[PDB]
Amino acid sequence: SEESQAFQRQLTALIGYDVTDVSNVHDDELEFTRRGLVTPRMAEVASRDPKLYAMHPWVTSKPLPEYLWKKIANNCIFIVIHRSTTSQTIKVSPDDTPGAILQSFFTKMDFVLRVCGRDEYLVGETPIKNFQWVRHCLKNGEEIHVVLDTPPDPALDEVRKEECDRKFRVKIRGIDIPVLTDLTVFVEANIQHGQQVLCQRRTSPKPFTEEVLWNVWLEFSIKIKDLPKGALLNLQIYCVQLLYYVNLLLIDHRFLLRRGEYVLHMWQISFNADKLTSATNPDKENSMSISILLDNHPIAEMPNQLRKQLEAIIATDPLNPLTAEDKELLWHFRYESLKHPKAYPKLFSSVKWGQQEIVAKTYQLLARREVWDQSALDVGLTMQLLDCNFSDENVRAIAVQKLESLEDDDVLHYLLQLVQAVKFEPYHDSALARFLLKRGLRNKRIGHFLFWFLRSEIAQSRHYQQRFAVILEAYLRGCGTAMLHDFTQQVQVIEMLQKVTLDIKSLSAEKYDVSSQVISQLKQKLENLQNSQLPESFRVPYDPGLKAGALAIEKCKVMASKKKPLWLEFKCADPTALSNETIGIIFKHGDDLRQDMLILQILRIMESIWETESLDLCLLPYGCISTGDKIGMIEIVKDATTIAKIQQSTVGNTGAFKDEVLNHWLKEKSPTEEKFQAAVERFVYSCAGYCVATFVLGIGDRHNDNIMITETGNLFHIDFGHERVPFVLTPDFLFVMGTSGKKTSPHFQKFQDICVKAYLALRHHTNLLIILFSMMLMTGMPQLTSKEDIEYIRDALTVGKNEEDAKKYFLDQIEVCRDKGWTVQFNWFLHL
Ligand SMILES: C[C@@H](NC(=O)c1c(N)nn2cccnc12)c1cc2cccc(C#Cc3cnn(C)c3)c2c(=O)n1-c1ccccc1
Repeated sequence: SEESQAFQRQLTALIGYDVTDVSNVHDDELEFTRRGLVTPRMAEVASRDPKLYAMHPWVTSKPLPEYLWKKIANNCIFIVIHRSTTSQTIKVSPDDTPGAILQSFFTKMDFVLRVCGRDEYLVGETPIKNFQWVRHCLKNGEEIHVVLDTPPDPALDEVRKEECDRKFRVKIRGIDIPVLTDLTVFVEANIQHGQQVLCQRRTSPKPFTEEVLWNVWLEFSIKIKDLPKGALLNLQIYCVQLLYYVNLLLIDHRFLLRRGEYVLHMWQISFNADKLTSATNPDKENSMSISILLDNHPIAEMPNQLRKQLEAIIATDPLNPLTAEDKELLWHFRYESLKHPKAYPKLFSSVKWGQQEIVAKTYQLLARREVWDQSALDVGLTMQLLDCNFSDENVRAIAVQKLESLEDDDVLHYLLQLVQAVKFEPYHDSALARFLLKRGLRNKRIGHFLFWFLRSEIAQSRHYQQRFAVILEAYLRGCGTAMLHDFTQQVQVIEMLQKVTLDIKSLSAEKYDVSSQVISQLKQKLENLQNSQLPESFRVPYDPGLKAGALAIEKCKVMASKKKPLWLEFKCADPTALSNETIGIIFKHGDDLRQDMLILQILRIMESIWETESLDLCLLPYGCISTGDKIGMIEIVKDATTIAKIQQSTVGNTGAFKDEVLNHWLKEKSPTEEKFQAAVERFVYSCAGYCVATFVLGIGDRHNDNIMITETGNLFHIDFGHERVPFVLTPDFLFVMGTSGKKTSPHFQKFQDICVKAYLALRHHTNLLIILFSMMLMTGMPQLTSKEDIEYIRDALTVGKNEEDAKKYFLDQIEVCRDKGWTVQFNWFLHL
């Protein structure tokens, strides 16, 4: 049908890539995946409740933390209901449900309760203590305001109708680069499984000309019958240095042995998740290529010391290497290992995947999954089984099975790095992709962030754009017409605003200070865009509950920075919004904001870890979406400046520094002395939290220009673009603490206490943090050495040490900060 053709046009515009484009492929795996994803999409579409789906209540099953219980000593909670511009307060027990509040509301004086100024609803049979909006109002000491609205028409989510024993041999023909010190170049063929090179052959070294020819059969030691599914033929081009790489799945999505002629366009090197992609470089014009031929196809006692050695192995951290003896022990006593869910990553990383019968034994082992299936959900282990070291279908399938039991709250907590983990899938259609599709189609918020996460990569990396676009298209074909409309207008808005950001950046030279003519130009462009081209309103991508409307063109500016970010402020389209404050958005080009996304998501995961132990470090992981190559959006935190400007105002701008300035700023920006006390408390907590987080992630040695503070004392690092010091604990922070280099005021003692507590809390989830850090590096960083870079978070988390030594370690970090002072801060200016 032609309507379906226009609809595919629409989907392509939304995705930023055409999934029907068969130009850059050597098989039909992407199409097979588009076709296979139809079943789960339609299943979840038929299974989801229209009412709850449309109202998407953001709830949780976690208990209410201790610090938020300290805010409801009355066992009562006030809710301010607005029938129609007439507000009345109702007392509610934390256990009262939305329906209960209705049956009592009409007994104090069908419908639905919505959050004022937001597309959020308090619906469904959940104790209203478990509504995220209520927990937020409690955390920030705010009243819970609600509009009595009608249930959003469930019909608005309408969904359109869907419509043998032979050694493996590979002939290397040659390499061709259309245009390119010749030196020497050779080709290396690696049969790999999960980054584990099962075998390896090479060619002879030849001078590198724009065309090099071998026509040589490379025979590998592996028999064809031994090739495991998901095995990659990894072709690399060296010259000591690795110049090019590319990959081909030896077994396809049909269990068929790959066979025939292949001319693969390769990726150039500027370890790394990009080195695993099966996609070929779509730039057939400039990129190197290689020609290959495949002609080969149907798919009871245990001593004490040994059990102790085995448990020692099992107990070590995820980054602890496994000796050959360790692997042989794990494998010989594999049925004992199966009783310990934590031994699973190490047990399966001890499988000889290059042997067919060993893999069959491993599968028979996976059949004994009683202990694994009846074990509590350990996210660290699931992540470990989903990373780069596991290419087997069933191994990863068990991790996805464990993920299945997660609630939408935790799925949002881990969605970014699950999407990223999709990069470790050998095949486009995988249990992980299907699970992300399911959980996005089941919940509108998860689907919103899934759209934006998939699109951040689709429009930025050719390595995985095709796969992510297949998945995003599968999702869009089931999210519903309302969400398609929202996504369309969101994309249009962000594209206009990125146009403006780049066009303004062009108008300025290296000299930072922007001209007056450029202020005129920005005002002109914004007013021109506001009249007609800019839609009436749009959902804030990083906060899907907010609808932004008209531009406050008088408040829009551009920073006098090397990069020219745009500071835009919108009005809230929701007339029932309880305030008049503007929605702040920073549109920035020049930084890779995928790294910012990842660091922020790890920060949120750490906050949840701390909540599990009744701690609240008041971190502020502002919204942040990467929309394209070194371009994205950032949430504008209200009433926040930078420590740098707080120094510049009073101490001058010649690298000078004074210590009392922070406290004077907090007291002059504090209306009441009591609110200043509250601001100092918030400062201590947030500073401890950010010190701990920034040391754990190895990003603590920042410049005070990249550290901000709110007028209400809340501190927070920003711009994670990319003599040292473990973290930023400068003397101006200490003078707010109440210490003069040597003293130890009650607030500094509280700060040290909170630091040690949070640090040990993180050490409790050591494994999960290690795996998340490893995945973040592998999927979001430029280039990382597996040995050096990753193994920072082991020492940072002081692996293997008892809690006493870890406390002493973090306290000595604090003492290093105390000892150095402004050394690094001043050195930043010095090295101009
Ligand atoms: C500090 C910096 N970023 C934030 O403030 C911020 C926030 N509010 N949330 N958030 C969340 C994550 C990361 N960053 C943030 C910031 C960005 C910026 C982005 C675009 C345009 C402009 C501007 C301007 C301007 C024009 N004429 N004149 C006099 C000033 C700016 C700007 O001025 N500053 C800034 C610098 C020092 C002191 C105070 C403000």
